[PDB]
Amino acid sequence: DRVACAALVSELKRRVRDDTFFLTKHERNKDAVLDRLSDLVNCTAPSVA
Amino acid sequence: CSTLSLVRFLELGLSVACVCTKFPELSYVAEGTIQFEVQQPMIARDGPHPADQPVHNYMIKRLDRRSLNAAFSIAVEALGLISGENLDGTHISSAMRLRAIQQLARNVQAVLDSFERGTADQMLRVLMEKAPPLSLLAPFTLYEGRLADRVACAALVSELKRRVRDDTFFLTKHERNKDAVLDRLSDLVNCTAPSVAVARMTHADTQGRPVDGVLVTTAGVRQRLLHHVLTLADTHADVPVTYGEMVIANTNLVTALVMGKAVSNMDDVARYLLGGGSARVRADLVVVGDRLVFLEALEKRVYQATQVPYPLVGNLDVTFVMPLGVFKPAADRYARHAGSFAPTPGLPDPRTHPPRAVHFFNKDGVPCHVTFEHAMGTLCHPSF
Amino acid sequence: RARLIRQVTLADFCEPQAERPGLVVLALRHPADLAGAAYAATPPGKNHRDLEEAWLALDRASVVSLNFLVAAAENADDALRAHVTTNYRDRRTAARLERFATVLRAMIRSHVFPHRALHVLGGLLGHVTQDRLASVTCVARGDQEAARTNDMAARRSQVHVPACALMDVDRELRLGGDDGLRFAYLVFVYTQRHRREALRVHVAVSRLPELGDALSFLLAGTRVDNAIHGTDEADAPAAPAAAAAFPAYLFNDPRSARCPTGRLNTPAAEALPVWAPDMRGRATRNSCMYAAYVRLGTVERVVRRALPLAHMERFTWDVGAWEECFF
Amino acid sequence: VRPRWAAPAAADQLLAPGNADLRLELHPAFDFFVAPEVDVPGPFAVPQV
Amino acid sequence: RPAILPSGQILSNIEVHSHRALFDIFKRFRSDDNNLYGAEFDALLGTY
Amino acid sequence: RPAILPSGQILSNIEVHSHRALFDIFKRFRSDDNNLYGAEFDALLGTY
Amino acid sequence: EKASESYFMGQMQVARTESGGLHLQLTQPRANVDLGVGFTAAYAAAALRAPVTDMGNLPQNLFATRGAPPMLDADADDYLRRTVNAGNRLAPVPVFGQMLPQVPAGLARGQQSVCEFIATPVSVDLAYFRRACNPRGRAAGEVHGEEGLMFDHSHADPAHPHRATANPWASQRHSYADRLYNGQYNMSGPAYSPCFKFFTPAEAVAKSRGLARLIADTGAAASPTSNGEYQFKRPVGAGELVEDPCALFQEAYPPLCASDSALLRTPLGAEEHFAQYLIRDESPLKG
Amino acid sequence: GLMFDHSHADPAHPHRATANPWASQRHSYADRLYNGQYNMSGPAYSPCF
Amino acid sequence: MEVDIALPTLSPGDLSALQRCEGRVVFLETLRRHATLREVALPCGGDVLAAMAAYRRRFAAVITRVTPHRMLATPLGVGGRGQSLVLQNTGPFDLTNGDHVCLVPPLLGDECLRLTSANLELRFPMTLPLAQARELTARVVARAAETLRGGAPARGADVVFSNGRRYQLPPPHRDNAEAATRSLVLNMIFLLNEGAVILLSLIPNLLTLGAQDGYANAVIQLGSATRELGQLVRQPPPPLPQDHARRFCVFEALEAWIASASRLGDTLGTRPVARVCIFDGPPTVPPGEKAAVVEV
Amino acid sequence: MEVDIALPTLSPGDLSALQRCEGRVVFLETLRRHATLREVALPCGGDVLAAMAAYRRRFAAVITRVTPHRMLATPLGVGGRGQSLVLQNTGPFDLTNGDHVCLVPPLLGDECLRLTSANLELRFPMTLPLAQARELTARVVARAAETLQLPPPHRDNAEAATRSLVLNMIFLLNEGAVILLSLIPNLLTLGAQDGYANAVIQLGSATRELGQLVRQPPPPLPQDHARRFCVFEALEAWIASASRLGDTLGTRPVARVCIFDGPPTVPPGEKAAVVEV
Repeated sequence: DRVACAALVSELKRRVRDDTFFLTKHERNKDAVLDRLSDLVNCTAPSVA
Repeated sequence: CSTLSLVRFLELGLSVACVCTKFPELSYVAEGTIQFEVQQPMIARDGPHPADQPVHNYMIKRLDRRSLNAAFSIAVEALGLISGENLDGTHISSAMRLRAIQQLARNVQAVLDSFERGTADQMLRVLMEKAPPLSLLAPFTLYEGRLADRVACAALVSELKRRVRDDTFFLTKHERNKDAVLDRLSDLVNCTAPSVAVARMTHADTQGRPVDGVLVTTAGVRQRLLHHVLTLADTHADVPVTYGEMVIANTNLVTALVMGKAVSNMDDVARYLLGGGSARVRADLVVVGDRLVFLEALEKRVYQATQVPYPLVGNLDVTFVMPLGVFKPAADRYARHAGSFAPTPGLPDPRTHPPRAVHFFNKDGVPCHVTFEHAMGTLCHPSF
Repeated sequence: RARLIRQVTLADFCEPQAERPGLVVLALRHPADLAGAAYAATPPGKNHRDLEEAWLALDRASVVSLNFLVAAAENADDALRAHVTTNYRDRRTAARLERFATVLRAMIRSHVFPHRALHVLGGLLGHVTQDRLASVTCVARGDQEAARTNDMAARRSQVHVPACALMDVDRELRLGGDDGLRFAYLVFVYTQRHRREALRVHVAVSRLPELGDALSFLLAGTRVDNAIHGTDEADAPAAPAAAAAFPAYLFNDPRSARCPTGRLNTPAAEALPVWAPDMRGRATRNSCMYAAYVRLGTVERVVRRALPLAHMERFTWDVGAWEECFF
Repeated sequence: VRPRWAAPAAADQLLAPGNADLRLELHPAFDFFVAPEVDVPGPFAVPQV
Repeated sequence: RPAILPSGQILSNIEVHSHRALFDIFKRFRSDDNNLYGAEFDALLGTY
Repeated sequence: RPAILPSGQILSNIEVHSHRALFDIFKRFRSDDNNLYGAEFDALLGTY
Repeated sequence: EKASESYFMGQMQVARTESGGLHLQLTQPRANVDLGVGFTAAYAAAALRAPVTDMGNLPQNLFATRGAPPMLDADADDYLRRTVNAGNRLAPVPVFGQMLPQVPAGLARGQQSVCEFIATPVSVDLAYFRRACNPRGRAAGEVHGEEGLMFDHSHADPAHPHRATANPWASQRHSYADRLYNGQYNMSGPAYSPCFKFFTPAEAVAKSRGLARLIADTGAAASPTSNGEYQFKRPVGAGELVEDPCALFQEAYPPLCASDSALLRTPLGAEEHFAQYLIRDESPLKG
Repeated sequence: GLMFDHSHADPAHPHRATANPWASQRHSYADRLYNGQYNMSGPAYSPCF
Repeated sequence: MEVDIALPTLSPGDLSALQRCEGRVVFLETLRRHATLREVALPCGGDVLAAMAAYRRRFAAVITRVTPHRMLATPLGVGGRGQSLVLQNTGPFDLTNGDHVCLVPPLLGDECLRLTSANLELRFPMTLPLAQARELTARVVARAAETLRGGAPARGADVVFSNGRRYQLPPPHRDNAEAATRSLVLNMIFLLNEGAVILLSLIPNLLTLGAQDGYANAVIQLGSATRELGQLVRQPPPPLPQDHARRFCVFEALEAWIASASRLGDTLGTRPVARVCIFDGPPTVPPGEKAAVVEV
Repeated sequence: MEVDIALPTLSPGDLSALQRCEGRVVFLETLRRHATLREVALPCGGDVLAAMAAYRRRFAAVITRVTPHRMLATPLGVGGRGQSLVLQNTGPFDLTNGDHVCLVPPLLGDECLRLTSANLELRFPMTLPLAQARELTARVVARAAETLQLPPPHRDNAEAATRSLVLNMIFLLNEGAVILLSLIPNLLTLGAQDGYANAVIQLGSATRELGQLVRQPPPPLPQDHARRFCVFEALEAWIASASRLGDTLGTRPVARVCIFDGPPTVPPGEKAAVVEV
């Protein structure tokens, strides 16, 4: 439907401009880096075995 | 190609929230009930006012009807080949028949599986609609026995009005504290009262005492919980592997056929009136407060790669209100500091006039205002 | 299989021992409501109780075989009259046929048309008769020969139509077409001239799903001489007043007399032009009614073979609703 | 009817998606309007061309 | 609702619609109505 | 019309009057109602 | 809890039919019943995700409703329709068969909500809008107050015992606001009226015999609105689960709003400057 | 059909229809300079292309 | 394709009343093998026009046997070979053998089940033979119209016969006949007047021809070939600039009239839904008694 | 019965395109059991009014299978009303569950599976819901009446449409109809005290433009205003006409949509079950 894609793009616009750089904007929150990397690793999906 | 990840229901952690029994005569039964009887304790007062007898009471709760279904359409050209009617004698029609029958098998495989995820979803749909929010529930169990006079009810609603607007979001407005989360979870797990006892459950840890409840969540909340505040207890659990049973035979039969009713424990009532497999499944436990609960996130095992919305993403509803053109009284217009938002020198100050619009923030933060000329849709109508 | 209808009735008009099976039967309305609705339906100038009398002159009886009805019309070949007269067992039969003719001619005169008095059933196949009381049985859906007659000489049957009335259309209109599956329509033909009028029956087959223009051209003479002699006996006034000309020049006039709503009883609003649409004696729709038809079913073939007849071929009974043909 | 040019259109209600002024306001140096398909200057009585 | 095992047989046949007065409830369906073959009970499952 | 053999025991006690909105029909009584003792049946005494 | 639901599964059965193909249509009857006296389940709603609906503005257009006697002079109301529907979305364009708002193109964010307007005398106190308030002024509702509270005026208001009401134009029976946003006055339309649940006592038939009934009722009430690109009214039969504590209290929350763009700047500071005012947010959404 | 029509409001600030009458309509001023199919291309790169 | 309806148990006594309606028709929403009684329900005091318009977006279905648990229905639209089925006639007057039935809302004084235990109402539409229904609608509308102009309020001839017996056409104020039918008479009379006005505006000199030799000749020429007396429709005057407050483009009005007339003609039934093929029974079924029918 | 359409030899460039037309409808002329493809074929787009007039003179047929030699069909309605089949939608508006569908000639052309080898082209008609097909016919016939995404008329058949329309309108004028015509001001005044009464009247009503411009006198009592009553007859006639005005200009709704399991609304270009009427 339209109402879902609406919120989707409205969230993409907000994610691109807040989290487009880690390891240089958040070096204090040492946990945040590990969280971002775990998110990256689990975000994709396995291929044919 | 691609396989089909099969799932069974009894292996899930959710099974411990319900007792399942096959009842192959349910399609015949009219409205069925269950009878409770509870007897409140009493304490002995003294002095002038007379004592009171101990109270009894009975009650019944009736059932309700639900059902599942799943279409299974099979095609034209293929139904010609399955039954052998349209079959021709070749070395090529046989192969196409093999293909069509493999299609039919690979189809019934998926259709029959669906009746497990069906119940896995139905249980959440049922539990979710009968559970009151925690906020509206914690203080209510704090004023019990007192809601007789009006003043206690008044204090109760005046505390509800605060709880609902102060504790309706944790672990998003409190990501710095750790013990507040744990206290809220302990409150949630202890506000509820145990239900009746049945020996067919036997849901037990690998070592000792039995489990008590479930904790179904989303994957995000489970991940934020299982790394900062909660520690895993084990990774396996012994669960039952057989369903229950309830059949009518040899005493309920005559009664249901001539009178019109048939109690369940009929044989026991009879013989009293006249003289007369634990599997090992990989789930994730946790201990919270002083209880042991399952800690599940069923978004991946079930509900994944289909077209239904996960039923645990709720919907909060707030109604905002803002005044448009109110003009404050005389003794309340005053600058907090003589150096105000001083306007450009030489022009009159538009900060003293009666206002005629309000400004507020959009969903993201872009400003969007409302002014009188948006009320033409209301103040310009014969209905006025 | 096909499904049937049984209706016990009087051996007045359809006489199931006289004819062999396989001919369409009709259901006749109760005459009381016809006689009543006349009182309000006959046009101005004409008689308003003559149908009452015409009916009273013919004294429940409910069915009527088409073989009988076709005889009591204008169009008929006298061989079929002779057959109906000398082959029906019944007493007083020719007299009854005459009275029925007078009844239908009164029906059209009183503007209660017989198509609003005769619903059509299927083709009869069986009957058991007492003395002057029968119980006919006809198909209603499906194809005719799915039935089972108790003749034991010809278990199945066909559909028989008097070839004198069967009017083909395509070969008539010369569509250049090629005979495949064709529809079947029972049509009525009215004609209206006071005290000189009649009714013509036909059974029409064609591929045309919508008759309409086809009959409008087929019956051109009837519509022509019916539109002009139909308004007769109605007092029309003298030459129409010039005020009857509905003024059109005044719609998009920027400057013109105007009057808002809410001041229309007798205010100072008399300045509005007068227009008296005056329609008294002109041709109404019921005045230009000339034909009516109703769909019967689908047909393969028609062969002619014997009294002349017309055997159908694989008739599938599918009865439809009635239809007007006035324009 | 009232000529659009003389009576000022609006401040905000010019940019509403409904009015018929945006359809002719698309350049900061020119003007556009409907006019009789005659030559200028023409006869005294405005023809209905 | 109708019986299962008749106890004893009746000896003499008689027209029944004539002797309606002797009875309290009376029901004479033409042949083989629908209410006969409905075995729809209702029953409580658990008591606690 | 009470029960004779309870299928299972309730584990927890709870103030039941305030939660009365959960049940469909219920009735409390002070102590030892008189109705629940005398139980009378209804018996048909023969089919024919 | 260890045993919260009895749950009976019937016997499966297949119903066959014809549709190019052959549609086999399984089914299985099953039933359930709670078996714990008292509550056996509870949820907390921990995190928060993006607001599914927009929080902008959309003036409701009454010209889609019927039941208001139109004005005598047809030119008058034709001019009205021509001057209000201009540039105003959800205007009832006469598209065939419905005369309904046309399908918009492009969606900024979630379905845009609808706003209402309630007349109110200018001398109304402002401190009535700081805390949670009731658009009526008479805070009656149900949870606090017996019957005969919603419309009586010989009994002081519960929430502000000083005065009787806070908006005489919106509290009396048959008052102005009542004749527009009430249940039994046939002036509803296709658009959703966010204040429909504040001026309706029709639940008098549904009297409450316990606070637990109201607690259980909220958090499970069916959704009144629709899921289209606007907030349309939806037939009650379909429904969907949604939680609302406002229907329990008949109260509203004030958002972060202010009477001039100059006060909503990052150094917030003073909350009342001159005739202009600012209202801090007090909602369940402090963050 | 959203880019050029002006009956459907701005899908970003739906109060108005367009925020600049001189750069939104088809064949507007600003459009004849930086449109792809209108052939006024030079050597320099044009950001708003 | 037989659907069943869950039934929220009501009470004794009322369930007998529900059992008595074992022959009427109910309008489902979608063909699913399950449905709740709350779904097939209409406020039995309702607008006749809107109900008659809604009867199209649904499916007819007849109530077969009922039990305290559920009730079984059988849709009429879709079907295999058009199997037989039983139907309880509920119109004001009987229907004969071998005709077509039509479904119209309770135009006259209404009857509606009031299931006070479940707190919902039901409307069961009338079952009328085709022509008698097409005439009864006109009867009620014409009576309301004659009343509208405040003329002679009675003429003693608002009666309808059917198989001998005279019917009275109950007085038009019983339940809400002065309110639940206003919509219909308004929406019909208005369209009729508009069609007449448009025609006369396209042919201004129609009613100034010969009283018996001009009008008939014009009609017969129009029905026949292309003479048409030239542009029998005189060129209407040229319209205004569409912002003048008195613009009137006749052709767009004709367009709107065609559309509205077609829509109103389709939302009136008068397309048979079934056909009585009674067999082995009294040939004329009185009101209130069941009658064997085959769907069309 | 199963109409069999034979095919000539075809190039693989267009056979595979014909395979994709598995749920569209074609218009034979005679219902023989066999028929060649060349027979069932219409010329390229032109005169949507003429084409819409031609669909009335022929009975439809939907096709089911396409083999390298043979292409079946099914005569839509000749004796059946429940032969549940499937046909794909090709109209712009998505048709939802519940409503009927009517066949309408295509607009703008461009829908022609032009087969070069066989040297012919087909134009399958589009399928629209009833509510919108009525409106489209209204627009086209009105435009034809104007001439005394849109193609122009031809002035040779538009007169036939005008003739049909003007006849169906002329026969509404009855000596009873004038009695109704007399209460236009009494109707307008009624459309003022209430809201619904005003709602039923349109905006460019073409009658409010009259009731406020012309006064009409009391109607002349018709001949025998005691025996019979005319308003009833005129209203019955108008019902009889309007019940059959929509089809006489367009086409009767041919089938109604029923779906047992799938999502209710089906989008354009996707097959959806149906039952015919």
